[PDB]
Amino acid sequence: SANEDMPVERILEAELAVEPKTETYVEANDPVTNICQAADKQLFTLVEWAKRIPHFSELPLDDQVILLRAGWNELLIASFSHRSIAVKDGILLATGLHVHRNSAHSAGVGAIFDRVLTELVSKMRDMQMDKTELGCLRAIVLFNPDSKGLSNPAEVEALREKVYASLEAYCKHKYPEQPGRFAKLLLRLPALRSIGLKCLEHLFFFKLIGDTPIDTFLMEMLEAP
Amino acid sequence: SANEDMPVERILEAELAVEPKTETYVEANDPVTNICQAADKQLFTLVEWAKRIPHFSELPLDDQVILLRAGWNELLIASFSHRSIAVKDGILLATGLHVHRNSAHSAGVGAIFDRVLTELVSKMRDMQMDKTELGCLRAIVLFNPDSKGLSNPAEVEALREKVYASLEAYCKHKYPEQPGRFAKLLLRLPALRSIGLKCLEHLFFFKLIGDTPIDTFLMEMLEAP
Amino acid sequence: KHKILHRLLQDS
Amino acid sequence: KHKILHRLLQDS
Ligand SMILES: CCCCCCCCCCCCCCCC(=O)O
Ligand SMILES: CCCCCCCCCCCCCCCC(=O)O
Ligand SMILES: [Cl-]
Ligand SMILES: [Cl-]
Repeated sequence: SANEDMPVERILEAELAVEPKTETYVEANDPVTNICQAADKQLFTLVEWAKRIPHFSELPLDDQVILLRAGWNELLIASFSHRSIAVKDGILLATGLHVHRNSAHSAGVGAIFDRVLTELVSKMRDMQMDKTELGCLRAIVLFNPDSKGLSNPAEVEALREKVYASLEAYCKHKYPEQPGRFAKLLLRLPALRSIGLKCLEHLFFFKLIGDTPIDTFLMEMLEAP
Repeated sequence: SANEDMPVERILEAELAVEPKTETYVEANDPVTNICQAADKQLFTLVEWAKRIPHFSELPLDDQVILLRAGWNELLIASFSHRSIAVKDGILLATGLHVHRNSAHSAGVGAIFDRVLTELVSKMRDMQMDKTELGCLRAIVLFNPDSKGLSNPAEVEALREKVYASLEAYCKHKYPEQPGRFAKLLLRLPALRSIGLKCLEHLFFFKLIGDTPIDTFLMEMLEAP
Repeated sequence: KHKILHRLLQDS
Repeated sequence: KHKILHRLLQDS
């Protein structure tokens, strides 16, 4: 019943459709420049992902815009964090570059980098969070009914509820031995929110100081409403 | 089974033990000064609340300190938000003062005040969040295994899991017609985290500018580790 | 404003 | 440091 109006199969298909094709990673002057180039690249891919999430494209265009402007940073952080469960002390960018812990610290962004590894990557790895679960968490973030200016917040709330009902059913069916798993997935969202806020504070500083190239789409997301 | 090692009865008792005795509210120069006086008062009460949450007092003293320093702001915001479901355009402080929307806007803190009303108070009111649910959400916030410096993060994670297992059982028993209710409670925690971060940014500014009295316990919570 | 985002959302 | 918080947590 859950699955029919918001099927987890379609959310997984959205994840699998937009995955980068990187055969072998290489280490990234400034890793922050590489991270900002990857973020700009992945904003284009994020729009394609969101179109593939059931019912998103049926929202009013102005509400699609508000949800992606509100969510992009958390959506991108969730994706690169999950991609990075494969490495021990680093993150894997969609551009095929790795950023090592040591490189991040050496660039003056060690503290936030460590939060990503400890609160997101390591926790995703420890519970073996799967791509369906990641996709559902991302769809919950996308359908954020608290986003300011939505024409019909109740319809976004209803889409969020359909995702989390579908995710719970999926978790009970696939992981019946882990009754806490659904709650454990949801309880990564406060850490994601906090880390997203701190990453956005960094990006605004990088823009202010002017010593870090910021490409057109990432720049547009940093513009005032 | 859930209930026995972390009984929701004891979490409700902790909430009921620390409730303020205000017969009639009155409107608060500076509402921000009144809010900061109420926050200082309620930090003393917060320590008493936390001692009444099962197993908290059995943690190492240094870990009790880390959890309360990490959580106090979200814990206090959740409490005054739930207390405020009783009024339409304001918040009820533990000191028996009301702060109206209009007073908050007139003091230069309108935007955060509106987030509290829209994302917390109105949502708590809309779902009729009960004191057991509030207490459990607060206990989840208190038992934050991501807090930096914990001697045994795994034991705090285990306490968090016991609270959310007990809360889910409570929700299924009391509200069986609302299968989404447990998820809906958990999905207020990202908004609480964001609003707590913004309120802490304000408090640091009030301290910096020096034009707002900040009493000793609130001042201690603003000190570096 | 949001020129790029509107363009990418339209294109079906 | 955290003088007040330690004092309030001790007192049983
Ligand atoms: C990860 C440490 C952050 C360093 C400084 C803050 C910059 C914020 C950038 C966050 C978005 C990154 C998107 C990467 C996209 C990807 O390759 O998948
Ligand atoms: C509510 C609007 C915030 C205005 C400026 C930010 C100040 C942060 C204070 C947050 C903690 C308030 C605690 C109130 C305690 C209570 O009476 O229950
Ligand atoms: Cl957790
Ligand atoms: Cl929600």
